[PDB]
Amino acid sequence: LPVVLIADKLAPSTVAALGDQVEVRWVDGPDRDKLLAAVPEADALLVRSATTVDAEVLAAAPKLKIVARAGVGLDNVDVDAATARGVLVVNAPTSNIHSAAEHALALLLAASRQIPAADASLREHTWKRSSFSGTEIFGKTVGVVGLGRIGQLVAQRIAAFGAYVVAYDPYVSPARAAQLGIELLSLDDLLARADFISVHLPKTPETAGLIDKEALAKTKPGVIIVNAARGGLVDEAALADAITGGHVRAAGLDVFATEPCTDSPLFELAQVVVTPHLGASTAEAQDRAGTDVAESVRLALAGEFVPDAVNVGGGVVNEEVAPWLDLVRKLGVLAGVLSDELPVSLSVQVRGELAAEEVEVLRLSALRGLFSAVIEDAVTFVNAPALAAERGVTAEICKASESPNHRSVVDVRAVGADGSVVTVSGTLYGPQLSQKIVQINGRHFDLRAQGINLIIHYVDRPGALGKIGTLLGTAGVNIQAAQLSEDAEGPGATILLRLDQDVPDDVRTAIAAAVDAYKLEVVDLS
Amino acid sequence: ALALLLAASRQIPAADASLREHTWKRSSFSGTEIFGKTVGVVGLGRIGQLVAQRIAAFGAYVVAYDPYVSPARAAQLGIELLSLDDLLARADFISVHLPKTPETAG
Amino acid sequence: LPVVLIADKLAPSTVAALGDQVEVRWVDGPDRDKLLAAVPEADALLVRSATTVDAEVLAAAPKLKIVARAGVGLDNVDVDAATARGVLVVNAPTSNIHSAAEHALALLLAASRQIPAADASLREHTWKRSSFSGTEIFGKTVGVVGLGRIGQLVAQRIAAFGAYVVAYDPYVSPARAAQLGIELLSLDDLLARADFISVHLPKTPETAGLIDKEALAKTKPGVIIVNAARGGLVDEAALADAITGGHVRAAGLDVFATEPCTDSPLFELAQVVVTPHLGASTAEAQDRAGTDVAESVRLALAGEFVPDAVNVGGGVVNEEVAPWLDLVRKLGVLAGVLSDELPVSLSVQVRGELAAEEVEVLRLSALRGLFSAVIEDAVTFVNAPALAAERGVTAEICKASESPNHRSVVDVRAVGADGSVVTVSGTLYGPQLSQKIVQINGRHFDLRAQGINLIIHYVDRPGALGKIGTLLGTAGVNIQAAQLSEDAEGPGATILLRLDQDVPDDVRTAIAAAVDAYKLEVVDLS
Amino acid sequence: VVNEEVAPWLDLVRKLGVLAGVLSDELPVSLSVQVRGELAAEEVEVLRLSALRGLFSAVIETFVNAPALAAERGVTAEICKASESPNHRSVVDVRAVGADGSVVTVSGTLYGPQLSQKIVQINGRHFDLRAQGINLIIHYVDRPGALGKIGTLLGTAGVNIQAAQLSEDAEGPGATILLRLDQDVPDDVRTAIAAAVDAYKLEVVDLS
Repeated sequence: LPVVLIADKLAPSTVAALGDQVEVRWVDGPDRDKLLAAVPEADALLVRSATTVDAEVLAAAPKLKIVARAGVGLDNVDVDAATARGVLVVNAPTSNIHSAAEHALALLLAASRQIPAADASLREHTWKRSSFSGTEIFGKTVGVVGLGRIGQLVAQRIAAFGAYVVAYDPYVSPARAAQLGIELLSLDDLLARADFISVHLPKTPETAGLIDKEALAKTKPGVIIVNAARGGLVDEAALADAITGGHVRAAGLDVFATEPCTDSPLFELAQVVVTPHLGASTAEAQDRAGTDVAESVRLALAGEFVPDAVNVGGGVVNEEVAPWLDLVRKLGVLAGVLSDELPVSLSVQVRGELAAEEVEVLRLSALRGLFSAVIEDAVTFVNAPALAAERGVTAEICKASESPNHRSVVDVRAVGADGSVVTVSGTLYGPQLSQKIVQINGRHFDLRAQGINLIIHYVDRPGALGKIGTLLGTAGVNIQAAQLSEDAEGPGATILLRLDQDVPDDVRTAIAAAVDAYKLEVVDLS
Repeated sequence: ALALLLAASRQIPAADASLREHTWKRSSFSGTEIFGKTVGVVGLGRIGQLVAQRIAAFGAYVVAYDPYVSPARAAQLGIELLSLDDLLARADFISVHLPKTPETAG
Repeated sequence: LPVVLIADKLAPSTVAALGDQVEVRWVDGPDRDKLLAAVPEADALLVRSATTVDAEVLAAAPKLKIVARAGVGLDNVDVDAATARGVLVVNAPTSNIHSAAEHALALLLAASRQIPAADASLREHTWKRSSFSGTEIFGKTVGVVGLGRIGQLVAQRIAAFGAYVVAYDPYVSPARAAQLGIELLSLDDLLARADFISVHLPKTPETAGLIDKEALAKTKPGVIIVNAARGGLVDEAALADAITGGHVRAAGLDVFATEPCTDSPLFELAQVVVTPHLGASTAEAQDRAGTDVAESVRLALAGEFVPDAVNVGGGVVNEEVAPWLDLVRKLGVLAGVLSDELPVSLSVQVRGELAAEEVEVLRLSALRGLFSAVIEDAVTFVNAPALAAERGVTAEICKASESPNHRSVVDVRAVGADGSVVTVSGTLYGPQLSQKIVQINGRHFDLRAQGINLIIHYVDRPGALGKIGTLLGTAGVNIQAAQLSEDAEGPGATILLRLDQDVPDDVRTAIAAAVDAYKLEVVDLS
Repeated sequence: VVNEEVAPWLDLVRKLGVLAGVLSDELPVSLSVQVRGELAAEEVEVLRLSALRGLFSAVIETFVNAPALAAERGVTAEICKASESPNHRSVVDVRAVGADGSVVTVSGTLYGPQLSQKIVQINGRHFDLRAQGINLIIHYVDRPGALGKIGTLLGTAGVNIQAAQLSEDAEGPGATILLRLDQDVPDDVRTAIAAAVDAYKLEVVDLS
């Protein structure tokens, strides 16, 4: 009878979802000696955040099948390690959404009404009612930056206050927004137009420090801004500058560029409400984490599908199909990048020898690629059913016996809402099974799918390759591989380069001007 | 009203103060989710009805006590009318307001 | 133990899907005396096409729950009668698709290669090999008119011959086409561009006689055309004219404007292959019809959902929600008509008192509305799950306690792929519960949702109402009700009229010119 | 009877031989043609002749004079057929060894409806270029500016590039490059290019 080791503060009621087919025991997880002694006969490991599920732990745990995190975060878990030992990692990704949206709302009201200061004022014994002045919400515009689950929640709640909602999110399809009854804007237009901004981005180099000194300066004077989402999404220093200057009326942070956080100058400003990362401190949110994580462990031990799965592990993937996960992920990205807007759907097409395999994971990989920009690292799998409902993009697979050129090739067709298609293809071959991008939109070639790749679609005149190469040489950037050809027909040609580092902004720009680029992108294929 | 209901539910002022004092007392707070919970509104003047409508969007059920309110209006507001007794038994939150008849209130 | 009366030639194996929870008996259906005697204790009635399930039959059958048709057609069934007696009608809508696509293909090849004539030639004992000349398919363009299931099937098959496929179908979303790897064209562009045309439209006044003398004249000389779909989709006389003139090379009809068909002049032309409605004459297609219809009867007797359902019956619908089916159907249409293109999704919104009801059927009604143009009559319900997969449009419901003005109102938001929204609202009120359209795109009013309604969106100058009214008066057409107002802002205003008959084409045109219409539509709301 | 499945390969393999030659600095002492993949099932001896054929067109000012022409210059041909191809469904490898011992390999394939002859390997670097038009190959020192200078000089000569692909080498401090030009390179430009990137080797050959 399977053993489930619970190594963090999780109530047995909280995990009654593990039927009576399992023997459930507890251990004091943050006690290394005890934990290590306990894990050896665990089929399953539930943890919260106090326990660190380490390289050492997993090696101590040779019978392990599922390490489950009752929570959203993964920082206390070394997934890559679990992946390499065949151990399925899972979490509770949607267990905190309600508590966190509610907190965003709390912070928003608390800040517009100077609550803790008022409350503090009666705590000192003074009637300073005349000094306060709050901001009314009815009829105001609210800008939601990032329209994932929590942002869509906050959007429903705030809307019922009679606010207008607008959002910025290049990773929600326009139709999906419109269904939510939300107007999609460039982050420029939101900034200008919102009276309230609540931010709801994951943390990704794409994202960190979005709302900088330069962004705050486009915001409506009188803005109230709220970040209950991540780390340093809104620049603490530039915020302090704007509060003080009065340009922004108030703020509410739940999260800090670096926590534990004790010494910010934000704690000296009054008009800024702050709380020590409370968004998910709710008995309801912790129980949900547990009950969810229980259910996943159940599915996982019945050998059923595990949609909350973070990675791959156990025979859930053939050795022959395994190496294609990463590459298809890469096509996904690329197809994302080469698209004008966000595709309404991915059509993963698998041809040649590979078509004999179970290749349904590869559809998950493509999506995981396409959405790299709003997905945090450790996550490798994601919920397709959930993704569709939330953002409104889907994916499907099609197998085909014949592969025209290579023995096996995977083609990713990003389809645009308007009927247009971008296609990107890769294969693997050779004793090393290296990843090669072998087609982009009718253009065949062979490039290692690795490193920093620059892609340009410019005007085909003599010496454009010159201009591009020579500009790069001046930036002191080496080219590892390059490829160009035709455009279907017309003006325009298409180049792709592996470089040894990023192209800095002014340089990136100079190139667009020198070949008169239509489009110019830079993508990290690692 | 909604502001105070959330401040009280997430302990905002106590929390904020912890930081003011330069302590990381994250581990000291534990709040209450509104979602799926039942909210008692006592008294249904325009404000109480507005509050009923703002809370329903948090996904809470709203019951309320107010014997002079148009029952129609209450069902349009998504509200289940109750006796003050039953509301008191079933409420996870309660927000009290001027009733429809000013000072039928006790 | 439930009784299932099988009144047509259907094998017991063919219906083994009805578990052993039922007592199954047969009757000679086309024998009225026998049938009528048999039906009284039937809980269920399976028929094929020989039996006519009549007003008389249903009244003879007071215990009846499901009349099931092993087939696609319904002409042998009076649904409206079954609807009014609470008896659920069902069919096998997708049982013939493979046999019918294959037949289309058969006809296409048979005709391009003059097969029956060749075969006929060896039957007379002559080696007339030198006289024949067939048409090769590889590299040719094939135009598929109507991209429903069968058309998408034919499209996959023909594509594997190395043909290019293009299609005309304003009721498949552009993204859906592109996923199928098909280029969507105006029927004008298809006509010009196709070397082969196979047609795949249902029969609807929208549709009957599409390919007329005028259409055939835009087709590529050398076209081969194939109609295996419906009745008279391609005009028999105009086809005969073009075959003879040589402009079209060959044809293949499986179906006839009026069948039984014995005397067409098409039977005198050689280059036209003809067969007596064989598309579904396949033992595989009949067994499928049966096995499908069995399964529906099973679900229906377990009181489970019945997706193949053609109508409503049994407590599957509250009396209070019942009268809203038709009206919401009407919004669906309207929302279709007022949209620039085909919506990617319908957002049915139900507000006020009605929000207390089970209103999931209303989502089905909206879709049934939107697709009226490609749906045959008797069908009232349709498969939403199937609709989405096929055409790529979805629908959802949202309930809301409050209705701003009326006590109950339903709003249908057609959302465009590009994020734009058309909204059309109706209610019912009064002792008669008459259907009223009460909002279109921010404009509130009160119009009976019945009759022939003309809608114009023209330029707002003085006397435009004059021009419109006076033009109509000259066409001798009476106006029963009218409504106009503002456009959001800008130039343009919007009028809606109930008329006692159609606006003929030249007149319809004259109006557009006189108010300088942007858009002008005419819709039958019955 | 040359088999319908093999016929399209003749011209391509001829091309492979023009490449193997123009690329060896010394005239070669052996030429080795290796068919791998589905083609191996066919009788491909006539491919050897094609290879030898290009190879001698590209060095000496028919299909039966060739084998005897070769022996008169010490060049020995060999051909190989193996079912295993590790990437393409079919691929032919032409291989020329020099007196000293230095190796050159070039590979082609056909695929698609228009079975287009593509070049695919040059010394263990992978490419997918149409084996047609005037191509310029360069083996040079891999450093920043290299690509810049090649382009700038070509541009400056009014020479337009149709397609091109370059890759850094397996282990050397060098890199390779293949460009399709719309016209030939005057000799001086060839030399100016060579000097500029420290070309170990430069060549222009015309794959009509």
